[PDB]
Amino acid sequence: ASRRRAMKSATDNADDLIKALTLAANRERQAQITQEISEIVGGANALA
Amino acid sequence: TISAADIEGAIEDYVSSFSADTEREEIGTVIDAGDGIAHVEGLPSVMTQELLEFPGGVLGVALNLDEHSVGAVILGEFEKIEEGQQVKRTGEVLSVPVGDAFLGRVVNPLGQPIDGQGDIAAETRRALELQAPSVVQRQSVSEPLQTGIKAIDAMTPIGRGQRQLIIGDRKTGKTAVCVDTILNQREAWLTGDPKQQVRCVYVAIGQKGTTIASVKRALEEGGAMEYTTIVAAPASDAAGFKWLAPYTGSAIGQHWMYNGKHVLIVFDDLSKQADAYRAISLLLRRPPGREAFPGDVFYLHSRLLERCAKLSDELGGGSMTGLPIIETKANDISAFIPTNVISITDGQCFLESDLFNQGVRPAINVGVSVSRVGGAAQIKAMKEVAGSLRLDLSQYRELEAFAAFASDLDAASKAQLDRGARLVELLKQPQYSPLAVEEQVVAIFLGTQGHLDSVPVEDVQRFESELLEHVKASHSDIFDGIRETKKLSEEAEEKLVSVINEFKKGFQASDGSSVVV
Amino acid sequence: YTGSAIGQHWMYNGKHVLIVFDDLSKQADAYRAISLLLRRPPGREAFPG
Amino acid sequence: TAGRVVRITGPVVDVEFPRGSVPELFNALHAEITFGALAKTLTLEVAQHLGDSLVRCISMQPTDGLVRGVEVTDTGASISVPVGDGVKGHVFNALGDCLDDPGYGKDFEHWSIHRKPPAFSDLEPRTEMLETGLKVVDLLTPYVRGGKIALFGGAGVGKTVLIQEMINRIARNFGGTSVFAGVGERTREGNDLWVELADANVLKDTALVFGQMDEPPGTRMRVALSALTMAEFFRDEQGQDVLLFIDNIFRFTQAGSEVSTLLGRMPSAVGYQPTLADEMGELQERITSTRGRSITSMQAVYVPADDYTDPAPATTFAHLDATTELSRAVFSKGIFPAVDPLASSSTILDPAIVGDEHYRVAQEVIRILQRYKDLQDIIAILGIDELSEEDKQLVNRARRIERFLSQNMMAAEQFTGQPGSTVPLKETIEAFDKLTKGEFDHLPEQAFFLIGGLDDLAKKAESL
Amino acid sequence: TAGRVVRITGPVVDVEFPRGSVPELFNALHAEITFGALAKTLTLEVAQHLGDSLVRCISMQPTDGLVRGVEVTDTGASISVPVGDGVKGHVFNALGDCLDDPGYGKDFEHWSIHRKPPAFSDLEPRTEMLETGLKVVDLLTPYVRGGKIALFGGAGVGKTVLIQEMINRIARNFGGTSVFAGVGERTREGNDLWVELADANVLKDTALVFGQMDEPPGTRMRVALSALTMAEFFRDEQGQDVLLFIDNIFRFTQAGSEVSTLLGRMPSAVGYQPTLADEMGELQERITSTRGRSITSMQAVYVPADDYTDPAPATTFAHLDATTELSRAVFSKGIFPAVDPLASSSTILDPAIVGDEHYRVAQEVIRILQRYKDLQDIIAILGIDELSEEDKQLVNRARRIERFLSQNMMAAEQFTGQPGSTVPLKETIEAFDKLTKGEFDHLPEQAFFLIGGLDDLAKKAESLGAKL
Ligand SMILES: Nc1ncnc2c1ncn2[C@@H]1O[C@H](COP(=O)(O)OP(=O)(O)OP(=O)(O)O)[C@@H](O)[C@H]1O
Ligand SMILES: Nc1ncnc2c1ncn2[C@@H]1O[C@H](COP(=O)(O)OP(=O)(O)O)[C@@H](O)[C@H]1O
Ligand SMILES: Nc1ncnc2c1ncn2[C@@H]1O[C@H](COP(=O)(O)OP(=O)(O)O)[C@@H](O)[C@H]1O
Ligand SMILES: [Mg+2]
Ligand SMILES: [Mg+2]
Repeated sequence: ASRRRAMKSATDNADDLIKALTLAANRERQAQITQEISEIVGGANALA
Repeated sequence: TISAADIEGAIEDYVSSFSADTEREEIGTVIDAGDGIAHVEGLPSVMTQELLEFPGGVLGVALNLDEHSVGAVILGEFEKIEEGQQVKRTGEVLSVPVGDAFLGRVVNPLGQPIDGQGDIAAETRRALELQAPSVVQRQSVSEPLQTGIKAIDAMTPIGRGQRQLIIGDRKTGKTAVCVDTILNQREAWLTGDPKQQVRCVYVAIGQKGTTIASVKRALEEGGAMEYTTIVAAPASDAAGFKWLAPYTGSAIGQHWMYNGKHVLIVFDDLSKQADAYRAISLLLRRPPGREAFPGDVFYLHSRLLERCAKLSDELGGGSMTGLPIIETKANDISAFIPTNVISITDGQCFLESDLFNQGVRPAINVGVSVSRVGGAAQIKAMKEVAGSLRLDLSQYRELEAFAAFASDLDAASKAQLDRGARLVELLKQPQYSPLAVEEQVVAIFLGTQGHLDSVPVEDVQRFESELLEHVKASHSDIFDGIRETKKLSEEAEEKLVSVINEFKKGFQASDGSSVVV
Repeated sequence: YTGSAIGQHWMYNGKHVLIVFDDLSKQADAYRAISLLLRRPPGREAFPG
Repeated sequence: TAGRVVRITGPVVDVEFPRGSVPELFNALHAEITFGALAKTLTLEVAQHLGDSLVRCISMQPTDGLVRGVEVTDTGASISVPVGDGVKGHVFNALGDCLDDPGYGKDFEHWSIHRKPPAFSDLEPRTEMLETGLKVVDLLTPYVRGGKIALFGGAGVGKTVLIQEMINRIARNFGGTSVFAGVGERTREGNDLWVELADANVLKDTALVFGQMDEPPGTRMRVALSALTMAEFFRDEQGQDVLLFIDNIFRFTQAGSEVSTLLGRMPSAVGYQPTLADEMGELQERITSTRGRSITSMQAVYVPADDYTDPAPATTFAHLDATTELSRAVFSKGIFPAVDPLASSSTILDPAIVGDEHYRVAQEVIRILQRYKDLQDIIAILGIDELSEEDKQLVNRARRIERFLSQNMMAAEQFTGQPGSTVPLKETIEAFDKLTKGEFDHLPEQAFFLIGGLDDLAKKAESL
Repeated sequence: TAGRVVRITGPVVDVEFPRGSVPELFNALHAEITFGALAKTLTLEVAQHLGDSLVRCISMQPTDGLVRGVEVTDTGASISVPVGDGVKGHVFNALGDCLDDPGYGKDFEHWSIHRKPPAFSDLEPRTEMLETGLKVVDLLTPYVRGGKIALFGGAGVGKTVLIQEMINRIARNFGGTSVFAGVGERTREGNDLWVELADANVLKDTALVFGQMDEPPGTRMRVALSALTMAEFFRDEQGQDVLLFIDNIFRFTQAGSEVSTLLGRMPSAVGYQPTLADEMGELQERITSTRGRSITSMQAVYVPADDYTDPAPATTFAHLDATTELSRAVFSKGIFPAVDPLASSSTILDPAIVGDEHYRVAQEVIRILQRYKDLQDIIAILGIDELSEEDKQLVNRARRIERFLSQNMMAAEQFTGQPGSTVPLKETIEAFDKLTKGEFDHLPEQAFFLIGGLDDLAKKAESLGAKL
């Protein structure tokens, strides 16, 4: 019974960690797109 | 036995009929040049996308038109361009020759042969930018296009006129799937009936020449060069050629399609074409966007891929089926070009490196792969046998976590686990070996009717193959019935079941066990 | 570069030299500032090519 | 007074006009490509005034074959689409041209596609519920009249049948009409929708406007406004309730981003256009209830990278009033419509709006379904018998509830001879209240499949 | 009829010429730096015609000391390097000057370094195995004789050590000619290679062309072309098998990107030049074997920041018959060579070419390693004791297999003090067949670390207290 309870808790914690990591990964993905666009546009403006 | 008579006659006909009467020509001057882009003053009446001639027989395409000059993408031998050179306008937008003579030939994006087999007799010419069939010029995609790959033909079936994306990381088996499809079209070709024949166009963009040669050798070994054309834009070609190669292949396929033929065109691969177009746009100083791509890259791919259509009966009923290939990086299907092409196509086959390393070949991820045409592109027999495959595989993937706890699992869960393992083994297929629709139907029938339940997983593949051999040698009437009627009749089904049971009596598991009952 | 030249004078005279750059990231930032002020087009992280 | 093409850069065209004849912003200009192969009439949309009598425009059609200096004619007004009852039953593009019958509607009244939303004082200050007649939607995810409903669902989940059902219900129950806006429409899918609507006999009640994938970004940007203008005419001049379908709104956003990039604008976060929010607001605020009539919209929404914080879905969801998620899991069970009752949601499922009894019944249904979903794993692996007796009771009740959310749809009559059913909201509320209490747990499961209210339930129970 | 310098900015120089005297693209021009300390003759490669009789060029030497308005002379031709049997046994720079014997080779035939690739009809797929004696390479990434081989990896994962190992194993007993191209790499490494080849007696059969990372971007752009021109002469004229070594080919792309923005090109994604794929395609398509003329090319490809999705390595991947991908994770685990068995690939690793046994054993090894990679996180968190018995068996087998893929290399002795070893292909296949069946499961995993064949395994196991 204790193992069942502990494994349910571990699965819930893993789900929460997955959610948080996905949020952080999406933030990083958006930031990478924004920074890449920033560098590209800066180069274009410099060559303008 | 080469007689000089033919050479003399040809050259005499050339010289005698040679006339170069002067014609008024609009001419500009190269005002600057750099890395494949030439800016040319003059040519006031030049058209957008017009073809221009530079000295030494160099070709350019006018893309940027402004008051000061014209920006032109040089299609080759750019190092020959110089400031001050005279540029003539051809008065024609990009166009390519088209005809039946292109079958079995390797050409460059301009239709010029590069295989060294001589001239190509062109039936006519097609502009690369002719509009796609209109919304009211089409009919629903209903005819199957059998790739010969069980995973695709059962899970994500492709119909004639469909655009099915093949997307995945490098070395995941995409070119293999496309080449298998082209090879599978050989029996249909041998039928000789234009309603069944499929003409194949393989467009190679950015591949190294030896890779294109290997693909051509693979096609020849299977006899696919008889009905296949290759449009090649190797890595050494100018960015303009890489940008135009898909359109050249599409134009040839469109000439065939509008004449009532059915065409299969493979773009290997559109990511390289997008990169070449991005290079051209950046060199022309066009504004960049995400990933530095221009604002019309989605337009590029969408206009390319909407020419693949199933024409209405009024227009001859022809069709062109698109198999664009996309190379993802680290399986990032969220990248810009993969996102665009996924949004454009009617279905996706996602190939994965982890599946490939696990031995699942072709490494198609059935969970995420989809075909929006769906069962409309399947024959009745495949629809019947393959109905339960999707749910069975989903349940198997759900239950895989309990592989070692089969004893704890109830009867239904263990049965589902075993069935899913056997089905996954069934969907595996060796390279360069497409299967006829009847053989695929029989194999899926084995999988989904429980006839592999008694067979060990490690033997399933072998079993299937041997069984398919046995029938083909002794009970071909089953295959003939499936092929002619496109359905599995009850009498045929019971005969197949009896044959399966006898063969099981005859079959040997690799571990010395018995597969009977 | 000044430190490298001072060390090179000894190195070419048969001596053994040890040079410590503490630290090159700051020099890279200074060079980037110089290049940007000169309006040379930027690259990754706005660094010069 | 006619202009001339000066610069051509893909779909971006610069046009020079005489000093005192510069067109207004968003005016439609006409140019001619006379090359035989690509001969056509380009429609340019004035995007910027560059100064010195120069304007920058987005070509609605590919500019291949266009020559510098060709005459450009100003039409004096922005892109205008035909309006009236004549547009029903026909297919148009973003420019108002009829695709199934070229020249049709060229004489109708023409409305500019750029219009302001209703005046702030003319807006309805109180939200209202759109009684569709479908049990699942009415009970769990009620649709807001004059609101916005996101639609989520893969292939083979009944989305097309759901759209046909909504067309039927707006045409029959509300006496309204429907405008379908295919943004970034695949030509194959557009043709399929055309033929399907013609077969189902609902084409007569629908006006189709297609901005296809193979068109430059400008038409894909403006097709939504075109369809919205047709719907606005139906609402304001004909005094009709209108149901506007947008598919896909994300493709409208992406076309806007492409246009912004083409015009040289500096991209905003994640590469979207700086005016992403402004464009989305301009489009969405025109979909409202006003003067007793309303335009209700059901829009397919694509979420990049499944990232709901992405700027495109984030801006889109600032205007959505309800969400309907179609799940293949529900579809495989035979429950139609295949609406996922747990993933779907509505912002008006609040006692202050739908009433206390409605909210209580809906919450009870959601709780039962959630507990059933939780017990699903144990059922699947350990077996049903492994569960307790209360768990078995709740499993039976939840199975009956989930099968009762299925309904016999009007659009489904074309597949099965049986016609559709319209369950009044009060009947649905009381029926599901009784069901949650376990007053029908003894009935067979099949008795709850594809039926209307309680009378149909009893009739099918006697049939078994 | 001579030009004059107008603008100078880093390695890019603008030169104005009279009417009708504008040099053709890629032409080599000469300018003088007269300052005593930095006095020299700049070679400038014409890169662009800017209009108004102006040309933008890349300097092959540092431009420090260059003065505006100095005379610029046009040679009328591209950069040309000496060709012939005389280049063997000598060290050259990108411009064809002989470093170890200045003035040598000035009378040889000279070939322009800019050249079109072989015609497509002349191309011929190569499907012949090139046995190396390295277990991982021979088993999972078999190299192709006459094909294109690359070693991918981040900084300091063993690309250069493996290049030297393959020089030791392949070039030592090679009948034909060898060409080594040091492209934007360490001068110390170049000197070490020169001395090592001299001591091994391989130098007499080798032509070395060095453009080091201290050189300006133009030299790093053109040194690969120079070495490839020498190799192309050997392939097409002398008609003998050629071994071509390039380290590091990524430096060509990097120098191109360095000068791109100064050439006025709007940057592409990740800061690379817009023409990355086209230039790389030209250079790589020149590096190939034609029908009857074999070039076995081995290239070290640097992967920036260990990011295999970076556009440079991603574009390079398409140009290789075989790729051995070195992993930082494998390196940090102490496994040498740090080959990633799951990421590497070879086009000749199919049953038709290598045979059913080799293919089956390799696929089984890959499957076991993939499963172990899948289970690593679970083992890290919950421990091995929570795995099924079959999974425990697979984990032990996979650890032994991954250790056995490591090998003591001839070129690695300087780093470990252990002499290298060579394993025949048959022995490798047999040993990994035995491993995949669990026949060595009783031996400790440490017994499989940095050894050769099965005899070495038995000896090390005995030294560790176990019997094979
Ligand atoms: N069904 C299969 N069974 C076994 N091996 C296969 C199968 N399909 C492909 N392969 C092998 O997988 C490797 C990759 O195949 P392929 O070149 O077709 O993939 P790709 O994704 O197109 O590659 P690339 O990135 O080089 O373009 C090759 O060795 C091919 O032989
Ligand atoms: N209520 C229903 N009754 C009968 N069949 C249905 C019902 N809903 C959906 N279907 C079937 O499911 C399929 C769903 O396809 P479609 O309507 O195009 O939606 P999607 O685009 O999600 O596949 C249809 O072919 C239809 O026959
Ligand atoms: N086979 C090996 N055995 C032991 N150490 C090695 C081996 N290969 C590489 N190393 C270590 O890793 C370092 C990096 O190798 P090298 O190839 O010179 O760098 P890079 O991988 O950047 O080219 C070497 O200096 C050496 O110390
Ligand atoms: Mg491929
Ligand atoms: Mg190195």
